[PDB]
Amino acid sequence: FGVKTEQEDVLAKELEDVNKWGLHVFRIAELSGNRPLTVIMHTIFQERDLLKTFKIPVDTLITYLMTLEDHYHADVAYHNNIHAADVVQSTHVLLSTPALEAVFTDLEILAAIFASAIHDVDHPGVSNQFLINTNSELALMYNDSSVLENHHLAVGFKLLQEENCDIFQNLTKKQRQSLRKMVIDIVLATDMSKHMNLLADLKTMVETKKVTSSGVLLLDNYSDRIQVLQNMVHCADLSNPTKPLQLYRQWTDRIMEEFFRQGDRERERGMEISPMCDKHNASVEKSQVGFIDYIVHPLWETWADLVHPDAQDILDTLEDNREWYQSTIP
Ligand SMILES: COc1ccc([C@@H]2CNC(=O)C2)cc1OC1CCCC1
Ligand SMILES: [Mg+2]
Ligand SMILES: [Zn+2]
Repeated sequence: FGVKTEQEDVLAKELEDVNKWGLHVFRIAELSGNRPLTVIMHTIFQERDLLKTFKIPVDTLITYLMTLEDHYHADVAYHNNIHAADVVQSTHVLLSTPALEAVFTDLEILAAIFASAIHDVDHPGVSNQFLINTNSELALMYNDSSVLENHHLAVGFKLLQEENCDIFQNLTKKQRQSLRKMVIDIVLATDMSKHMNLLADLKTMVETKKVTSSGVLLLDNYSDRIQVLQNMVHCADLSNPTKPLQLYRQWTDRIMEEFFRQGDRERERGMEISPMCDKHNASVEKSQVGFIDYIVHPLWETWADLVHPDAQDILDTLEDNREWYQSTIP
């Protein structure tokens, strides 16, 4: 035909919000036939001219993206392809913040976006500790240390070896070694066990923050550049409470479903039920308020400082949503 179907047109129209915080990611998931990660990644790669810059064949990119997306679990309520697509898209927006204009190279941009896409791939919907406590083969392989995060990376990279999936086939060895290091550094930093140190270092950078004559941040060395990228993607991963409440609440429903399911498995097995995984002793609203007060607000406040005043609306929304959950505590 050569013209879009009406569903494809409606999808294209939704994708016009790809550069906006609060993209209707769940509608995109539905409209795309459960291919939000593929369609959002493809849109972002085109928008950023990544295919031309890195000589990525388009069929190779689509094959890889579908393969990656296929290895997110459809039965996992939160850590699935919709979450991945959300984190990609959120990272995409954070990358284009005025305070960061012309700071990152195309390869660093590629790293952050690719890292976002793969960062939860093959997540079983249970915690590292559950995998450790059950003596899972995964935990055995990874010595109980960032078990899932190591796995997400290993899977993300391994899938490049499937038929016509090597999207990095035209990168030089130098580009590939650099890209790989950055991707690993970013995804391993998504382990919540690393949050406090990641935030401490972000704070230290905001303390010593330097800005150019152009007004954007100055990042001289790899340590500062990767730290900002790690924190950016970590912010994207922890961005749900900063979204419009209609979106945020769907994420809360999902994380609670995933948590309660793990709790049910723990109970079944006679294991102690992990924090916030007990459907019979839950405080969904109190827990979101605590999540925000102790983890998300501290991070986003510091990010908002780093990129002042770019993230002011995101922070305002976070505080509005915090107050809404607070107001709903029974
Ligand atoms: C929308 O809420 C939440 C969204 C995301 C996360 C985790 C952050 N990183 C992950 O991999 C999942 C926790 C949430 O809420 C917590 C408080 C109550 C249950 C867990
Ligand atoms: Mg994760
Ligand atoms: Zn995630």
